[PDB]
Amino acid sequence: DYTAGKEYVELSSPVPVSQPGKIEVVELFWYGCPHCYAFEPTIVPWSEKLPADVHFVRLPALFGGIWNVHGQMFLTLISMGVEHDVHNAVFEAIHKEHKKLATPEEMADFLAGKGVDKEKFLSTYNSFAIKGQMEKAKKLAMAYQVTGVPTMVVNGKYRFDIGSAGGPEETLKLADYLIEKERAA
Repeated sequence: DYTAGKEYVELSSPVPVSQPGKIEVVELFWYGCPHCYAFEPTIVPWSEKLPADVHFVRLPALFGGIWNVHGQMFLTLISMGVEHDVHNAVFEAIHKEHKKLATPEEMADFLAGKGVDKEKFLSTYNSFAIKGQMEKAKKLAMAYQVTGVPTMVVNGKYRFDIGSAGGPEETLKLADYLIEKERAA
């Protein structure tokens, strides 16, 4: 009962998924995005309930400038295996504390207060591996043809957002439907 062209669109060139064999669900976001921050209370509990044949992943939108800096912070924290602990603190710092987290040094200093090894964070942030992940994330955003956040992509095939779905819970209901659609092939 959803309609292609209305609540979601189908990408003419489907994008490969990060984990072959599971239905992918991507949330594209930016730590500095107030709507992304506001969406967290809805998308987190939902994501924790996803079944085992679904792979949920957050992808930072690398649209330039501060988005890229913040995105590089995200990727560095994921690589370090500590993003999920400090995830909420980063959002809180940017939106409630007015912290800019605009340079690697400001980031390290702040994250150290949250338990994150400063020396490892900085070495990782500047590593070739993270540079490759940034390159991939950029190309992905280009392939999804995403121009704002938060935006969802299901299985590299369907793009939608809170506006198109008609609200944050409606967005997840739409994701559920499209996950089911992809199961059916």
